[PDB]
This record gives sequence, structure tokens and C-alpha cells, in this order.
Amino acid sequence: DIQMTQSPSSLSASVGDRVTITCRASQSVSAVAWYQQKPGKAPKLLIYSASSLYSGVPSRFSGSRSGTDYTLTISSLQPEDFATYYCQQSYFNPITFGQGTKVEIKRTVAAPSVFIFPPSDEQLKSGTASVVCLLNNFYPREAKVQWKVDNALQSGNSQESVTEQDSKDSTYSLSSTLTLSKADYEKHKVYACEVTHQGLSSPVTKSFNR
Amino acid sequence: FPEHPFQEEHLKQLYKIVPIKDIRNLYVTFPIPDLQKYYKSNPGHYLGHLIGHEGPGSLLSELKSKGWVNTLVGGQKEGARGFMFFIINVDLTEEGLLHVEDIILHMFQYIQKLRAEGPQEWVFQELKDLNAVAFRFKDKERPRGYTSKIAGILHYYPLEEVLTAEYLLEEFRPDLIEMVLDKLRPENVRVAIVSKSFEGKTDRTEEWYGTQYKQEAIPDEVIKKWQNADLNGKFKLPTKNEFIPTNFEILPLEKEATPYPALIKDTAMSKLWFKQDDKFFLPKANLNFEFFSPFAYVDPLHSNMAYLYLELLKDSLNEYAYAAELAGLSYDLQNTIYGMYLSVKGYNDKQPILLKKIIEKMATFEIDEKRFEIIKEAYMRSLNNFRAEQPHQHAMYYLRLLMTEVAWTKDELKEALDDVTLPRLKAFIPQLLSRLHIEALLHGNITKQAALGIMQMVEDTLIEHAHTKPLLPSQLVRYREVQLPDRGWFVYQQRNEVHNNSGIEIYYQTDMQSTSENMFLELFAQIISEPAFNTLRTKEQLGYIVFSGPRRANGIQGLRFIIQSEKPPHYLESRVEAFLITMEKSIEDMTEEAFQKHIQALAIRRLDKPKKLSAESAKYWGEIISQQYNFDRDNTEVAYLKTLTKEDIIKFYKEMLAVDAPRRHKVSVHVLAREPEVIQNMTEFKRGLPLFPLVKPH
Amino acid sequence: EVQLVESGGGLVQPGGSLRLSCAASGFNISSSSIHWVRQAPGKGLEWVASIYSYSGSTYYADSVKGRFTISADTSKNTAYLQMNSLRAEDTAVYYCARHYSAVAGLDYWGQGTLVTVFNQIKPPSVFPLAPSSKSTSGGTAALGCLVKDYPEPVTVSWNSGALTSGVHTFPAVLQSSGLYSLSSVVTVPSSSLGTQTYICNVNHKPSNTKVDKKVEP
Repeated sequence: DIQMTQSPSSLSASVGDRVTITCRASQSVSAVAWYQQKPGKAPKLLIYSASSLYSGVPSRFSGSRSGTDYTLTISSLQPEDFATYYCQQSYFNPITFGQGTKVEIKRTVAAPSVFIFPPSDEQLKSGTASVVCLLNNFYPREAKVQWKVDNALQSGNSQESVTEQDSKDSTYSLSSTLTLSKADYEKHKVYACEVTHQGLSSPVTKSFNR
Repeated sequence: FPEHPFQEEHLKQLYKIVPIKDIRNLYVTFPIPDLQKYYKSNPGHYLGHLIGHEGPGSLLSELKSKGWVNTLVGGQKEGARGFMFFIINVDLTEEGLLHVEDIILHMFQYIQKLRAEGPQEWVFQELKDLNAVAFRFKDKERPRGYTSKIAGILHYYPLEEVLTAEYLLEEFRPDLIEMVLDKLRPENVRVAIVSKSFEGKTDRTEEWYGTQYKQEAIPDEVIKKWQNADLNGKFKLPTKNEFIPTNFEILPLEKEATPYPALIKDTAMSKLWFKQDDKFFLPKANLNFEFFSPFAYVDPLHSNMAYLYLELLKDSLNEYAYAAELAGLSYDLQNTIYGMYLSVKGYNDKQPILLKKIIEKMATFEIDEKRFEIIKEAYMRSLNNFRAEQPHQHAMYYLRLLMTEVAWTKDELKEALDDVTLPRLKAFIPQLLSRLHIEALLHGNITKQAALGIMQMVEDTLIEHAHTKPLLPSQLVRYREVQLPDRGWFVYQQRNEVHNNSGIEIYYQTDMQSTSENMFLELFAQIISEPAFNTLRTKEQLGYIVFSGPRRANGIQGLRFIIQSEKPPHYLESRVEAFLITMEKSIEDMTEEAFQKHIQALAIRRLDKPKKLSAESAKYWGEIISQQYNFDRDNTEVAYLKTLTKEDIIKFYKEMLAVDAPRRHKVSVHVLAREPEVIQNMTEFKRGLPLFPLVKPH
Repeated sequence: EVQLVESGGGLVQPGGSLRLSCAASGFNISSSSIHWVRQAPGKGLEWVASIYSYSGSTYYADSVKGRFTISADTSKNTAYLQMNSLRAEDTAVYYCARHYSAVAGLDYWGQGTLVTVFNQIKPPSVFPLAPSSKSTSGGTAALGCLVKDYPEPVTVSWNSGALTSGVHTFPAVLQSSGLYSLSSVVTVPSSSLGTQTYICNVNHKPSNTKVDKKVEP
């Protein structure tokens, strides 16, 4: 019943980097695993007993116990070593997990490429008006996306679907989706996307007219 | 044998046992080397002390608290001269079958608790002094079997060790305790499991009997988790009950050379009777206490609260009290319809300190929430269970309903449990203990003055907590019993739901206990006793649970016929009346011989010296609860008893028992199976009927 | 040397009660023993249950204690898990897995199976995103399709999966209707405005929804 504090949720580092990931039990106990699992696949035992390496894993991985601090230690990252992790206390007590630890990459400060997409006609025949603003090829995550309907700020109807590691440069592509009604679609013609990013410190605002 | 017969081929193994009887058990076994030369410390029995202990921070305390394990037993199991065993044999619940390894893990936890704090010395001294006293003050020996026992150990011990067999301990061996701690490891475990559910699953058959079992070794991941991963939870060692066990001396009888307990103190707060032991001269003492208080039978809600109070009070103190009870001082807490019932039995050495802490303990009392819910639900089960018990108890319950003054039914008790809240009881608690009356029996080799000073001390502590004030001497009332209108033969019916059995109780009001009426009723009861053994089960074939006889309640005598069977009740009444005709002519057909053998039967029935202070003390308490105090009623009643004639019970018989009788007080109660005047409302029934007087206290 | 074939896990309504096969070939469940694991889509893991077939020892989690019933056949070296009281949070992927001799060592696994207790099923509707002349601003542009309102994610592609690089099929986000919606895009130049009109290619596997949809301004 002793829970597990998986820290961090995710992180980013490049090939040939030293990655230390600390999970933390609710109590001061010994009996902790470490996993890895690419999506849609079975997991793998990286580190058994929180200090020892399981056979069948490349030797750029080690574990360490420091009192309550339970640390997965990666000496050197690899291009295939970008996958979801999981730490695991085990007793006869019921076993909990963490939420997953994703390994991502470090890259230079990259300003996004911002696209936009008016809704189609059959969306209005389905009761849908969506506008899809698309940041692309930016690293790191720090950006700001603000909707503008005829120069008026919007919030509360968008979702940020962010893709995974890009096949081009190992960047990430973000998408925001302004969901409104046709009564607000035909009314507001100016659909501006006020993007502000670290690399794109001068903000760019890709717009269209309905 | 210079080698153990379990040489690592059969270690870390389970067995699955198929029984004939539907039992389920779990069997842990450790083979261990010879410590028979090491009779000085005897660590294997020390382990038997520490395993089957039930105390603070114990293992079984949590196993009950986890609800898996009924009972356990552990300790040193002898084998051959060379090897010895260490076994643990546990009973199984339903969900005990799923947590087997957990249980064993807790066992390991325990082993680890012994591995952390190491050995203990004061435990050894405490158990040494307690078994020294228990050997010193032994009770008896059966003349057959004893000789075979000590002849069993005559082979192994020198002539000085044949009586001080294991009952004396010389020295301390911490290396042995380290050795058996090294023996209690999962490498060493031998498992066997009993369960009816092992059908089709066990192929490996036993050679002689032909039962079937399985080797089925435990895998190693379950093994390795036990050793290296070791930490502590809610387990702590048990505490001591030293309490100065010195003074076992007998006290010589003083100027107060009474053979019966004298009332040495009476106040409006308490009332105190005292009696040193003349006949047995034992190093023991017994104490009985009644705490009289008005709040007892005020309403079904107060009765439930009193119940739960004493009930959870028992549940509270049991965990503290059992290790002292293990020292040879037993007790009981129970209730009266009037007040509370306290028993303190044991040695003279430490009852003042123990009873002191008992009063201090039950004075300052707390409630746990879920504990209250479990006990509540539990008695709730015991209550709506009362539809499903034996009709002789049903009959006695309805008789004690109808023939008292006020009576609250179990139905009312069932419905009222919706309202038992913690604040309501918590308001009730200081109100109850505020103002009450005490009554006490002190009996043993003790003094009068120290009894007065200790008793004084006790009631002073009672005043110390809640500013206790005495009761008023007008509210020491008792409930009277209903006077039948001298001719009535009334009847009604009660339909059981569960049992397809019909109980019946046939009540007769004779009289108050005068000295004549006790021997009238006892002798006439026995004269209808043995021919009833002849005629009822054999000849009339009524049932198997067929009973007749006296009734002792509220100082009023009575006559009853308890019969549970599956019969029509009026049919059954008719053969009871046939038995009444049988005893009626069986009076008039009595010879001198029947008479003389019968009254000698009554004589030896009544006459016996006591055999233990608790027996005579229980009879004296049994007289104090009836507030009669007639200590030598025995001799007077017997002296009267021989002064009877055949015609003496004829004149006793006719007016109350005949069919044309002027004093016939007859009333029956029908209990039905699942398939005069009527009694519509028992309150409106009892409305216009008189009440009997009470007894003048002598 | 290790073979964990768990199967039988499909799609079910609440109120049902089904078994959970696992074929543990290559070793014995009488040896180092198997476990069950609750992995919901887009969520973390959770150890469901564990039978010890040598001793019949069941162990459940705090959430699903009692409502599940695990069982084990040692004669075929095969365990099962009867399930009860099915609730809508049980849409997940479950794994049978071998724990080995270690303190937390659960190393081998199986492919897993999808276990689903589900509110609503809806096939997708394929609406092209429309980058028109009003979207044309600067040298940068794009072309895309909105996949809207579908249970298990849609494979979406561009020119029957030819151009994968630079194409981003954003993961869906569950909408208020208990349905998913995603977008797949492709970066195109503004020289390509009207040069080539691309066709997004949708396939949603459980609903069987194959819609090749053209994008034009």
C-alpha cells in the first residue's frame, strides 16, 4: 500500500547523456524494479533490486538505492533508448505503479513553424467548426498559443495534441483546435493564432479570413 | 539416530491433505537438534511460550486483527533422542487459504523481532518464577496414568530429576537461542495443508492408510523475499505482570471464629461480608462484586448501552488482562438485570494491585469507532439470531417474561439499535457510574481490617473519578412476581420461525421459600423425578429433551416441565396430565421402602462438603444475590427433612395440584414449530393481576 | 525458454463475467509465478492480481479486491482470472508476465490483450482541412485533414502512407462525448498551392472506416 512518487513525469536528453531518474516510496523500505516499454509493446525489466542490472539490457543502465531515494541511472543515452519507464515497489502488499517516465531528446532552441486550417463545409453539416493551428519543428516545449476571433482572446475550447519525436530532426509538433459554433463561425472572420515561443521571441500571428 | 530423517530432500515442501471430517488446517514443521542435555534454559519450551503467547503486540493479536487465523500452537515437539521437532499447527478460515505466505511472512516478522532485540532475561525470570510457584502449589495426580508418565521420563533423567522434570530451570543460554533462531529459517520449513477441497488434486498416496498428498515445492522468489526483506510493523513484545508474587502464606483464624460470612461493613454506599477459609487452608482468594445501580432496566436502550459497555469493556481489557490471567488469576465480568457482576479469583499476592488497576481502567473508558460497529453488528447478529435457538431456552425466556414485574422483549431490542450512537452512549457513561451501590464477597485466607481498608480505598477511588455519591435506600427495590387469581389455568401460544420444534413449559406457583416449602418442593420434585425417568422417555416417548422441576427466581418457588419436541402442544399437555395422574397415584402407592430410599436419596443429593473455595463461595454468593443469607439452611432443612411422612406430601399435593383444586396455580406456555383464557396483550393481561410479597431479611 | 501466451481478452459490456486465459509455456506456474497488470490506454500501469498455483494464494489490489477471481490449472500449467462487477474504467490492456527469482524481478511478459468495458462506439467521419487562399500567408503553408468524433485510434496516412517524414498525425484527445478526435497534417509549400492536391487516407480498424479524402482550397 506504500505508494510511489515517480519523478519526473518525463525529461529530455540526447544520445550520450547521463540520465538519473528518482522514484520515491511513501515509506523508508528496501524491493524496487525499473522498467522500460515502448508504446504498443510489452515492457522490460531494466533494474531489479533497485541496484542491479537484469541480463538482456545494454550496459548503459544502472540502479542505485539511497535511503528512500530510488534512482535509475543511465550513463549514456542511445537513439533507441527513448521509451516510457516505470518503477515498481513489490511486496505481498498490493502493487502500485507510477504514471510513466518518457525519455525525450535535447536539441538547440528551435522556433516553430506555424500553420492554420479553416474548417470544411461538411463539418458545418456535422455540427462542427474547428480551426487547427500547428506549431511545427520547435524544441523546447516553451511556447504560448492564443486564439483570436476578430482580435478577441479565446480559451476553454482547445486541446494541445503534441506529436512525438519527429522523424526529421527529433523536434515536436503541436496542434491547437478552436472548437466553436457556426453562429460564432460565420460571425468571426479573423481567426488569428498568436504564437509566442522562446526561439520565436518576436511573436508571429498566422491568420486567415473564415 | 545420529542424523535427522529429513535430510534436505524434503525441505521447503508443502503437502495437501484430504480429511474425512470437514476440517481445514495448516502445519508448519521445523526439525531441530538435541537440547535435552540443555534442560537448564529449555529454549524450545521458551519458544512455545513465545509462540502461543496472546499479548500486547503479539502475532495472533494481529492475525485475529487480520481475520485469517482462528488459533495457533507452536513449540518444541519431541522426537527421538537425537533430533527434535518444532511444529506450528494452525486452523484455517475461508480466506486463510489465500494468504498463506503472508501469514508465514508475519511469522518471519516475529522471528525478526526476536532477531532485532535479541534474547531476553526478565521474560526467563518471570516464567521461571511462575513455573516455580506452579510446581510448588500443584493440585493432584490421577493414581492411574501418573505412574506411567513419570515412568515415561524415568528412563531419561537421574533420580533427582524425576519430579522436577521440566519444572525447574538453572541457567541462561543465549547461544542456544541464537541456535534455534538460526533453526527458524525458511530453509528449514516443512508445510502440510488440510482441506476438503483437495479432490482430484493429490496423486502421491500414503503407503499404509492410503490418503493422498503432493510434494509441490515452493518456488524461490517467494523464498528470497522472506530473508533479506525484513522490517517491523505493529509487533511489540509482551509486558510483565510481576506484582509482588511473594505472600502465599496461610493466615491463622482469629477471634472471629465464624463458619459463615459476617457483614463486616454496611453503608449506604456499600455492604461488605467477609469469611476466612476454615477447611481448605489454601494460598488462594476469590472475590465477587455486585455494583447496584438504577440505570439497568430503565429501558431497552439503556440495557443495550449497559451491555455494549460491559461487552466492549471486556474487549478493551482482554488485551491487557490475559497475560496476568496467564499467571493463574482468572476472572469474569458479567451483568445483572440489577447491576454489574465482577469476579476476581486467584492468589493472595496481587489481587489488590490488579483490582486497583481494574477499577482505574474501567473508570476511564474510551470508544473506538469501527470496534463499536463490529461489536454492534455482532450482538445485532446474536439478537436476530434468537429466532433460531433451542425451544427450551425459548420457553425459559417466555416464562421469565411472563412471571416477572416488567419485561422488555428482544424485538424491542432489535428495533432500537438504530440509535446507538457514540455521543449518546458517551453521555450515558458518566451518568451511570455517577451514583451506584456496591456489594462484595471477600473469601479466603485474608484479614478483616485490610479487607476494609482496601475496599475503602476502592470506593474512595470511585468517588475520586466522578464524585460518586451513594444511592438512596428506597431505590434498592426488586421486582415482584405476579399472583395468579387462585384458580386460573391460562394458556397461549408462540410460533417459532426457524426450528420445527415445539417447546412447552408448564408453570406452577407454589409459594415463597419458607423453610417448609423448600423441602416440600425439593422432595416432591425428586419423588416425581426418577419414575419420570422410568415412564417419560421409555414409556410415553415424549422426546429426548424432557425436563421437570423447581424454579428459583425472585425468592419465589415454582414448578416446571420443560419439554422440547415436535408435537401438538395440547396432545403433549394431555400426556403430561397422564404423567400427573401417574405421580398422583404413585404417591398413594408408596411403601415405607420407596419413602426411605427416596429421602436418603434426597439426603445424599443435598449433603456434600465443598471441594474448593470457589464452590462454597459461589453458593454463598448465590445466597447473597437472593439476599437471604440463611447460611445454615442446609442443616435446618435436612433436620426438617427427616421429619416428614407419606401423608405430609399428600396434604402438600392436593390443594395446588388436583383437578378439583382450590389453590391450583397452573399456567403453560406453548412454543410452536414452523407450522382457559386467551392472552391478547400481555400488558393488559398483567393489568389486573396481583403481586407477591418479598422476603423479610434475617 | 519463456512463453507467455495471454489471450481471450476482447471487448465487453458492464455486468458481464469472463475468464482470462494465460498460457505459461516454457516454465511452471508451480515455479516462479505469474501476475496480472492493468494498463489503460494513455495511462500508467497497475498490478491487477496474482495466483500462487502451488498454494492457491490469491492477492488483489486495493481497488479491485473481491470483485475478481483468479484460478489456476497446474495440470495444464495454465491460470485463469474470472472477473465480476465490470465498470467503465476497465478499458485497458492487460499483460500476463513471469516474475523471476528477485525481490521485484518481473522480467518476462506476453504480447498482452485489450480488455474493454466501453460506453460508446462511433466510426470516424473524415473531413478535410481546407487551406484556402485566405490561409496563404508568407512562404510557409501546410495541408491537412481533421479526423473527428470516433474508440480505438484511427490509422491516418497521406497518399497511402507514402510520405511519412514531416507528416504529423497528432494523437487524439478524448472529447466530451466519450469519442476521440485527431489531426494528420503534411507541410506543403505555397508553390504547391493548387499544384498537387493530396489525399489523406483513413483506416479505423474496429469500426472498419476506410475513407480516402481529397484536400482542395
